[PDB]
Order: sequence, then structure tokens, then C-alpha cells
Amino acid sequence: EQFHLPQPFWPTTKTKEGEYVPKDSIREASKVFIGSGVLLGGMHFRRLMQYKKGSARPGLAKYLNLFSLSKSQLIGFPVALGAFSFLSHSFANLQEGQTATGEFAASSIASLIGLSIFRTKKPLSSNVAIAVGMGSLFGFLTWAGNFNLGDNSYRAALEAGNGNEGGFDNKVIKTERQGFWEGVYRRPLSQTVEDLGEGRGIITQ
Amino acid sequence: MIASLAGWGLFGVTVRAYQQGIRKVPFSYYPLGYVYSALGWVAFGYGFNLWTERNDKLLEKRVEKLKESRNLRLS
Amino acid sequence: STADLYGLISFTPKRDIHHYVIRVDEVPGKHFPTNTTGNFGNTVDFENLEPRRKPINPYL
Amino acid sequence: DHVRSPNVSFDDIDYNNSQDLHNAQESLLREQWIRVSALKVCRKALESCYKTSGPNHYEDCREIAEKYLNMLPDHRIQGFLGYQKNDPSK
Amino acid sequence: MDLILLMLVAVGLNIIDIYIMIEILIMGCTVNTIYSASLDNDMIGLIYSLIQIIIAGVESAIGLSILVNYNRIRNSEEIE
Amino acid sequence: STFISSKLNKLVFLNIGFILEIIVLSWLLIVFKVSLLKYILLLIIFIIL
Amino acid sequence: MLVQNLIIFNIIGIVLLVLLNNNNNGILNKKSLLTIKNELKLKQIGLIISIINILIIIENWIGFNSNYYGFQNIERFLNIYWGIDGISLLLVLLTLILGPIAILSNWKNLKGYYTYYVISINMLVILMALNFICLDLVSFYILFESTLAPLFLLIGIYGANNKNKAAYYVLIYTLASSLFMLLSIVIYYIIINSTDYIYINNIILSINLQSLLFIGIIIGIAVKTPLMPVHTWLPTVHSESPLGGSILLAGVILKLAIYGVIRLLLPNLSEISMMFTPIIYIISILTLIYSSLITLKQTDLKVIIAYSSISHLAVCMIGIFANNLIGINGSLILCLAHGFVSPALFILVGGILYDRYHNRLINYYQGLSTFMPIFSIYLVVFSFCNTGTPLSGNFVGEFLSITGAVIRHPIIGSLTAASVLLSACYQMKLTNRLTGSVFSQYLHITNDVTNREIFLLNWLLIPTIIIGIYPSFVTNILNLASSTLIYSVLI
Amino acid sequence: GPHLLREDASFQRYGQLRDNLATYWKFNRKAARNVFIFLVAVPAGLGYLAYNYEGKTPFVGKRRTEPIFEQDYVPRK
Ligand SMILES: CCCCCCCCCCCCCCCCCC(=O)OC[C@H](COP(=O)(O)OCCN)OC(=O)CCCCCCCCCCCCCCCCC
Ligand SMILES: CCCCCCCCCCCCCCCCCC(=O)OC[C@H](COP(=O)(O)OCCN)OC(=O)CCCCCCCCCCCCCCCCC
Ligand SMILES: CCCCCCCCCCCC(=O)OC[C@H](COP(=O)(O)OCC[N+](C)(C)C)OC(=O)CCCCCCCCCCC
Ligand SMILES: CCCCCCCCCCCC(=O)OC[C@H](COP(=O)(O)OCC[N+](C)(C)C)OC(=O)CCCCCCCCCCC
Repeated sequence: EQFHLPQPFWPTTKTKEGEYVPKDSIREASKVFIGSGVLLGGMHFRRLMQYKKGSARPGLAKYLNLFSLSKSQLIGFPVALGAFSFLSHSFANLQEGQTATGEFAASSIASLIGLSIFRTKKPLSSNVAIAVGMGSLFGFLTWAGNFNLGDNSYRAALEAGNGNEGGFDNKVIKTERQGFWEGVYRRPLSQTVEDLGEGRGIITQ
Repeated sequence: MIASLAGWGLFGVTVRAYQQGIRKVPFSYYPLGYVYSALGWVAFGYGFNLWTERNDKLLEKRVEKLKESRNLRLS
Repeated sequence: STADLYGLISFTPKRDIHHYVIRVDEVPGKHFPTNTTGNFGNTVDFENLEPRRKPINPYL
Repeated sequence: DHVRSPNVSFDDIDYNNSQDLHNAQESLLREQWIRVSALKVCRKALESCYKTSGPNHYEDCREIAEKYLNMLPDHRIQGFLGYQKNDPSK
Repeated sequence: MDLILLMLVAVGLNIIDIYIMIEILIMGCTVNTIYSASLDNDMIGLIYSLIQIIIAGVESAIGLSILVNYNRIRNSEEIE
Repeated sequence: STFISSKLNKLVFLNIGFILEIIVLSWLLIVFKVSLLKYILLLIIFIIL
Repeated sequence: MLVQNLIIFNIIGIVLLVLLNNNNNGILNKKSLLTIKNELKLKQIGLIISIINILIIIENWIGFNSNYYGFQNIERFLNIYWGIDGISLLLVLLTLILGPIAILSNWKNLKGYYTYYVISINMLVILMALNFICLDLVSFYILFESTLAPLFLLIGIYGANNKNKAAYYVLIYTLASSLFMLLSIVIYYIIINSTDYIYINNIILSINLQSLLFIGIIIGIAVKTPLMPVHTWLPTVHSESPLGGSILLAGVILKLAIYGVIRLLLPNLSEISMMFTPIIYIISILTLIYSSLITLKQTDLKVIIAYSSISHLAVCMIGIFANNLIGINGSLILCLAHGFVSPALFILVGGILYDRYHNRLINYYQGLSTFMPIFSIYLVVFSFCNTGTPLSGNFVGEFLSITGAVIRHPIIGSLTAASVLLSACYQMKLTNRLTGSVFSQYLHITNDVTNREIFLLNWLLIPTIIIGIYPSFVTNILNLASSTLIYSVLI
Repeated sequence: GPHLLREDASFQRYGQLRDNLATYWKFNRKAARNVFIFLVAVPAGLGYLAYNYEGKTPFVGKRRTEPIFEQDYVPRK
């Protein structure tokens, strides 16, 4: 018998058992790593031609220097994203679906792999603090429901008959649990016991 | 309905009273000023109530159609 | 009553590529600047034109 | 004056009628406060017996002590949110 | 190739060189419209192209006027 | 905030080359598939450092 | 009547005070009569309005019925429905009573601009008083956040050496968190299409959606009643704000967060409140034990009282989340009793000592019972009340809150009993040091407590000991109101 | 008023330091040793006891169903 704790999670599209064909974790990271390497590598050479055309000009070198990537960054960035895409997809298959802790785990490690390359001359604690910080942002970005809840938004539930457009009533009790956005006047007591558990005033004293 | 224009006018007195402080003048300066600022907002207050009463008539009729549409949805 | 009225107004009907408002009140091509009858591909007849979809005024 | 409780149950009314729902909540509160008042009376009977019996308090105050320890868990204010929002039958 | 932003190497290092790139960029839009309009035998596309050429001219004149006054503003001693 | 704002202040400077380059980069958001947004979100966070 | 008379009169009073003071500004220098004696006439009109505000509510207290369940005195003003029930009535009474006392505390210890101060104090009191008598989450939030605008300016203008740090703390801590309370209020308006108290009390939500709304709201509450680890704003603001700002920020503002539980969590989120109550106890018990231990290592006089405020409010939250009438009534009596004892200490520490020696460091003060005996009688008397001595109103609140805590959870709720011991550690150490050994060699003999400062003390002690000796005055109002908050199904 | 307090230069430094310990604080291995104990170790330990017994203690009016005293005596001698 386990404990009863709250579940503060936004609704998600549940995948039926047997759904969720996994995606190639090697191939997916290969596209991002190779692709990002050519862009960052290609833009570097393009910015080198702009350096040759104008060097004595102060404003031109003022802006070109901002975009310049150190030799470590031109290598560290593609590796991190390639590591990020591999770990993000791999943890998606292990969980049978993308989760916040998977995205936290992928983002923090991938940052640590990347940060240890283009930020060598900094204490390892300084990197782990940054990598854990960047982990939280992807944990919260996934927990919040990506950029949009999509089908789980109240608008979608309302447009599907699962919203509170229909009012409430005490004489109509639903044996099954109500939807995420749905409200009711009265509930089956078995749902309260299966949530609160017996004890401190529920059923018994 | 005069009481509604009474409140709007009293808001007109406050703006002229609040104008005196910004200009840093005694609040009894140019007593005809309070009449002009009062009447200006009664003109606005008169029109504003006309606009809101017009909104009530329009919104009652629109809700008549929205209630019917919900019933078709709630079938 | 306020909760009812807001529930009516705040609701947004679903729009797909099947139902949406298009504000065209007539079929073009009745008269052209010149050579109105081209390759005779204008199968639309304006003498027996079916009624168009007039817009709904929800305040009327 | 002494207002009569509006004896009303959650199981016979429509919660859409928030006037009747109010009475169902007010009626379930008032009955509970009676049980505490009933409980405080029973405890008074126990106290007289123990003071009066002395050594015989275990005998002359046997069923009162038994009854008081039986009514104690349930003769307390519990509110109406428990029963309004839950359905024992289901 | 142009995904590495090669066109930035092809634009000179003067304000007047930016103005020309804007014209060459818009010129591509008009040529695209003339291409579609002629294939479709549609004169409405040719009306659009005529407007684009006329509007692209007014944009040049205002930009040059700002640039001209920008230039004389520095050379504004005129105390002789 | 002192670290973040010190980076953002360095970016606001009157320069045609800078603003033109930023705009053309943003055309990539129309080319890349939308599933690559989070990687661009990480790449942006890196160049802060 | 009530709110309409309470707003219209106060607005009229605020306009009247502004007209009188600013008339002479003009283009010429002015030496008028209203400036004489440090704006004394304008301070008096501010003090009368505070007294009149109390008379407005009493006009409606007479009509109150203790045997009626439901909101009374219901009225609609500004398209907002108001009303009073048992719990709200007493907190309104406390808020308005601290009006005259907050103004009287700062009678002659500001460098100037007394009219601005008097207007702000009466403005903050009205905003907080109105916060107990609204009947929707949106209007609750509006009044819950509007107090930042005067309080932020008041602390910045009239504060101590670190007033800029204190101003930047109250504004951001209490806004970056209450904005999380706005999100859960908004979601109530999206699914239910209404935020009215009664309408939302009857709806049950999915246990996942209950957990989200609770987390949002309790984030906004855990800052106002500072629970570790987000309490860092209160000690700083107290040590720097004006003395009158400290009386309101401790007397009332903290109790708005306990009233936040009564309206926003227990009735409508009853199922998820049961789940979080074990977690709430863990946070509050650790708040009780850590705040008491941290106080043992503090040096500023006015900070030391600030942390004592946190330990009591943790006990209040412990009691209110107990699912019985004993815990709820005890928590509310403690909030009322703390509402007088806490302001009294700041008067003793930041209002009587600080107005004579202008230094809050503890090292300078000892042996104060020699040349300031009347001060040391009240410091001793209020030290005991602050630590739950049985004859005060704090013991009734703490004993019941501890009793209710054990009833709800016998094992961990018993650790609330550490409040009786720890509260006597940091407090009695402070009093024993202040009134012990020889008189300090850094201070100079001066006046004892003045007649005004005695009046402030006597009328914060008198209500405290009435509630202690006969707490049934509070209870007879609370019982039917507090019995609607209990969630339990017994079969 | 008249500065009735003989202000001390050393007490002011002590008061200045004690109200500004945040500036000199570092997140060294010592702080993490303390930070882990107070923010995680204690809350989890109590958090387990709170949830373990949450509902397992029906102590209201608990009754006795087992004798206290012993009946027969079994001497060693
Ligand atoms: C003859 C060829 C000439 C040269 C060709 C190569 C040109 C050099 C440019 C680099 C190549 C990569 C970019 C090429 C176009 C962008 C990629 C694209 O269009 O999407 C296709 C590809 C995956 O496509 P796919 O999912 O298989 O589509 C079928 C689905 N059933 O999407 C991909 O994932 C491919 C890899 C792209 C990932 C790299 C970018 C990831 C993020 C790094 C940041 C890049 C810079 C950020 C700037 C953002 C500014 C806001
Ligand atoms: C592929 C080409 C290269 C990458 C281009 C990326 C284009 C998209 C960027 C969008 C914002 C435009 C920023 C303006 C252009 C910045 C160009 C740049 O990188 O300049 C470098 C600058 C700091 O320069 P510095 O490091 O001091 O000098 C380098 C010495 N070699 O570094 C910066 O100042 C960049 C940081 C600017 C602010 C970006 C932060 C955006 C917010 C992202 C975090 C959002 C977090 C929200 C939380 C929930 C989501 C996780
Ligand atoms: C130095 C001074 C400091 C401040 C002092 C306080 C001054 C208070 C003044 C009292 C005035 C009064 O009583 O206003 C009463 C009048 C009329 O009310 P009614 O007829 O019931 O209309 C219905 C009002 N309901 C809903 C309360 C019933 O409303 C007003 O004019 C409203 C003020 C104008 C607000 C701006 C909205 C209009 C512009 C729209 C562009 C966005
Ligand atoms: C119940 C709600 C009513 C609404 C009140 C609105 C405030 C506007 C008052 C203007 C009067 C004025 O500008 O006058 C100024 C007055 C009095 O200044 P003084 O000390 O006499 O003059 C000083 C100069 N001398 C002495 C040299 C002559 O100070 C005030 O303003 C105080 C109250 C407002 C401060 C906080 C405003 C925050 C607004 C947002 C709140 C949600």
C-alpha cells in the first residue's frame, strides 16, 4: 500500500498500450548534429569573408565579433545538440512517451557534455550549476505542456463536449472519473476513498 | 436619470480640482473653471449612458440567438 | 445570470476548412471590359442564379 | 426567537436551486450541534456519578462511561462538505 | 549554399550599397510576379507588377533624400 | 540579472550590418521543421554564456 | 450601507485633507496656519477618520446574527457583491482598530509630510478592511494586491537606512507570488465562468486540477504568511519600514493570508486540502522550529520581533489546516491575539527605544529596568503574552491550535508543542537581557514611557487579556462560521 | 534629538557585518553539508513519518481489550 500524494500535472494525450512506435534515436540526432555542424561551420567561413572585406572599420568588426564562435563552440555546440537529441529521444522510448523528467535528464547531461567542451576553464561545479539550471528550463517547458496544450486545452475540451457547458446536477452521478476540466456537484464516495484513503475523517475516525 | 449625470459631473469637478494641483494654484482659482469642466463631463456622461443603454438592447438580442445555439449543441 | 451570460459569449464555435465566413456576396464575371464571352467557359448563368448565402446579423 | 431547523436532506433537492441547497447545508449543521449538546449533557451525568459514588464509581457509573466513550467519536461537528460532495450509495 | 547567408558577403560596406541591395531584392519580387502573370495570361498580376515598380521607385527617392541630408549634416560648418 | 542585462545592453547598437544579419537568420525559422525549435532554444541559451 | 458608507466617507475624507494642505502651494512661498505645530490639524483629521471607520462597522455589528448560517449584510457596490459572516467580522474589527493606533504611534517621529503619511495609513487600513468583506476571488485579489502601491511608497519614503532594499522586497516578493494566485483565480473563471465564493464552493474539480489550483494559491499564501523558505522579505521590511507601517504589516497583512485559506482553499478545494495537510504540517513545523532557532542569533532589536512573528503565524497555519473546530477556532483566536501583542512589541522595540536612542543594535541596551521601570513592566508583561502565558489570549490560541494539530495528526502534529518552549527561548532571552544587570554604559538616562506611549500599550494589552480570560466573546461569533469549513464523511 | 546614545565604532562594524553575511557567503562543500541536512534530510524524514501514519491512528476514545495486571504467581523459589 503506497502513499497518497497530490498529482499536479496538466492533461496529456494518453497513448494506448501498443501505440507509440519509437523513433530512431541515432538517426534523429545525426540529422541535428550533422546539420547544425554545417550551418555553424558554413556561417563561420562566411563571416571570415566579411572579416577580409572589412577590418579597419570599427562598426563592422564591432558586430562581426559578437557572432564569432570560438573553435570550441563550433565543436561544442553541434555535439551538445546531437547529444541533446539522442538523449531526448532515447528517454522518450524508455518512458513509452516523453516526460518532464526525461527532458530534464536529457537537457542537463547534454549541457554538461557541451559545457565541458566550450567552457573548460571554469570549475566543474560552475558547469553543473549551469547544466542543472538549463535542465530546469526544459523540465518546466515540458511540464507546462510544450508551447501549447493543444487538444488538452479547455477550448478543445469545450469543443468536444468535455467542458462545463452542460452545467451540473446532483441526481446524475458518474461512476467513472470526470475529465480534467470537468466539474460536478456530487461525487461517488469510492472516488474520494481511492484518492484520500481511509483514516482521518474519511469513512472512519 | 439626472443622478447619473450628477455623478458624471462630480467626476468633472474632480478633474478640474486635480488640474489645479498639477498647475500648483489655489483650489478657488477661476471658479468658472469648475463649471466648464463639470458641464464637459455631463455631456460625456450623457452620451456614455446612451452608449451603455444601446449595448444592453444589442446584447439582449444577441443572447437570444446564443441560447438557441447552445441548445443545438446540448442535444 | 452573469455566469450564464459569460458562458454564452465566451464560447467559441469550432471552425475548420468546412465552415467559415467568406464575405463575397456575388459571383464575378458578369461583364468584362472587352470580349466578355471568351472560350464560352463561363458556365455560370446570371439569369437563373441561385440565391447567395446572405450574412447573419446577430443584432437584428 | 427559537428558530426551527429546516429539516432537509441533500438527497431530495436540486443543487441548482441554491436556496434549497443552503437549507440542506444549514439543516445538516444544526443537527450536529445538537449531538454535541446531547454529548455535553451526557458527560455532565458522568461527572455527578463519579463525584457522588467515590469508590463505587466503577459500578454506579458503568453504562454512562460506556455510552460516553461510544458517542465521542461521532458526536462532533463534521460540516456538510463531506456529505454534500460525496455519495455513500455509490 | 545561401542558407549560410552568403548574400551578406555580396553587399558592400557603404550605406549606399545597402540601398542597392534593397532594390535588387525587390526586383526579384516583381520578376516573380511578371513570371506568374504571363503564364496564367492574367493581367491582374501585371497590374500588381506595375504597382511594385512604381512603389519601389518612391522608396528609392525617400531613402536617397535621407541619405543626402545625412551627408550634408556633417559637412555643415559653412562658416566661410 | 547583472549578467543577463550586461549581455543585452551590448546588443543594442546602431549598425545596419547587425540588424540585417539578425533578420536573415530569422528566415531560418520558416525553413526548419517546427520540431527543431527547442534545439534553437538551447543554442540561444548557450551563446548567452 | 456598510461598504458604500466605508468608501464614500473615506474618499471624502481623503479629498478634504488634500484640499486643505495643498491650497497654499501656488507661485508664492507660504507660511500658513495649517503647517503650525507640525501639521497638527491635518494629523487630527486623519486620526478622527480612523475612529469614525470603527463606528461604521459597529453600526452593522449590532445587526449581526450569530445563529444564522450564511453571509449577512449582503450588498452590491461597484458591480461587486459584498457581505459579512462570522469569521470576516472579527478580522474587520481588528483591522480598523489598528487604524488609530498606527496613526497615533507616528504622532511626532517623522521628519515631515505628515499629511501624506496620514492619508496612506487610512488608505491601507480601508483596503485591508474591505478585503474581508468581498465575495469573489477576483475582488479578493484586487484588494489583496492594491495595498502594494501605498505600502511600497510609504516604506520607501519614510523608511530606515535600508528603505530602498525594504521597498524593493515587499513590492516584488508579494507580487511575484500573488501573481501565481492570479493564475488559479483565472482558471476558476475559465471553467466555471464565475469566481463568486458561493458558486464555486459547490463545484468539485478533478483531483489533478485541484492539485494545480492549490499549488498556485498556496504559493501566494506561503509568502504573505511567510513560511520557510520564502520568508526572507518580512525580517528585512520590518527592520526598515516606519513604525506605523510595521503595525499594519504585522497586525493585519499576515492575517490576510490565514483568511486566504478560509475562503480560497478549504471550501472549494476540500479534497486536495486533505492531501496537502500532511505537507503543510511539514513546512509549518519546520518553519516553527527554524524561525525560533534563527531568532537566537539576531542582533537588530526590530528584527528579533520580526522572527517571533513568523513562529506564531506558522502555528496559526498549523491549526487552521487541522480539520476540526478546535484547531480552526484556536487558529483564529491566535490571529486576533497576535494582532495586538505583535504591534505592541514593535512599539516597545522600534517605537520607544528607537525614538530615544536611534539604534536597533541589541548590544547597547541592558539594565533598562533601572531608569525606565514603566518600560520594563510592559516589556515583561508583553514578553509573557507573546509566549502563550495562560492568562493571555495567545495561550488560548496556541493551546487550541496545538490541540487541533494533535487531533488531525497525532504523530507529527504533536511537534507543534515545541512552540511553547521555543517561543520562551528567543523572547525571554531578549527581555532578560534588556532588563538585567547594571544600566548600560552606552545609553544616557532619559524620559521613561510618555503618556501617549502608555495609551498605546494599555489598549493593546487590554484586548489581549479579555480574550485570554473569556475567549467566548470571539467563539460565540466563530462557531457557526467555522463549522462550515470542516470536510469529513463518517460512516 | 540629542544623540542620547554613545555610539560605538566597533559595535557598528559588528552590526554591519551581522546584517550583511549574505555578501561573503559561499556555496562550498561545508554549506552543502548543512543545506542538505535542513532543506532535504529533515523534511524528507519527517515527510515520511507524516505520510506513513496519516490515517493509521484512531486514538479518539480508544478502548482497552487486554488485561494490565497478571493473575497467577510463579515463584522462582
Ligand atoms: C546540394 C546540397 C547543398 C547544401 C545542402 C546543405 C545546406 C547547408 C545548410 C545546413 C543543412 C541543414 C539545414 C538545411 C535545411 C533545414 C533542414 C530542413 O529543411 O528540414 C529537413 C531536415 C529533416 O527533414 P525530415 O524530417 O526528414 O522531413 C521529412 C519528414 N517526413 O531537417 C533537419 O533536421 C536537417 C538538419 C537541420 C538541423 C540543423 C539546425 C538545428 C538547430 C541548429 C541551429 C542552426 C542555426 C540557428 C539559427 C536560428 C536563428 C533564429
Ligand atoms: C546561428 C547564428 C548564431 C546564433 C544567432 C541566434 C539568433 C536568435 C537569437 C534571438 C535573439 C537575438 C539576439 C541578438 C543577436 C545575438 C547575437 C550574438 O550571439 O551575439 C553574442 C551575444 C553576446 O556576445 P559575447 O558573448 O559577449 O561576445 C562573444 C565574443 N566572441 O550573445 C547574446 O547576447 C545572445 C543572447 C541574447 C538574448 C537571447 C535570449 C533569448 C531568451 C532565451 C531564453 C528564454 C528562457 C525562457 C524560459 C522558458 C523557456 C526555456
Ligand atoms: C484628488 C482626487 C483623487 C480621487 C478622488 C476620487 C474621485 C471619485 C469621483 C466620483 C465620481 C462618481 O461618483 O462617478 C459616478 C459616475 C456615474 O455613475 P452611475 O450613474 O451609477 O453610472 C454607473 C456606474 N456604476 C457601474 C457604478 C453603477 O461614474 C463615473 O463618472 C465613472 C468615472 C469614470 C471612469 C472612467 C470610465 C469612462 C471613460 C472610458 C474610457 C476608458
Ligand atoms: C480609497 C482609495 C481612493 C483613491 C486614492 C487615489 C490616490 C490619489 C491621491 C492624489 C492626491 C495628491 O496628489 O495629493 C498629495 C497627498 C498629500 O500630500 P501632502 O503631504 O498634503 O502634500 C505634500 C507637499 N507639501 C506638504 C509641501 C504641500 O498625498 C497623496 O496623494 C497620498 C495618497 C496617494 C499615495 C499612493 C498612490 C497610489 C495609487 C494606486 C493605489 C491602488
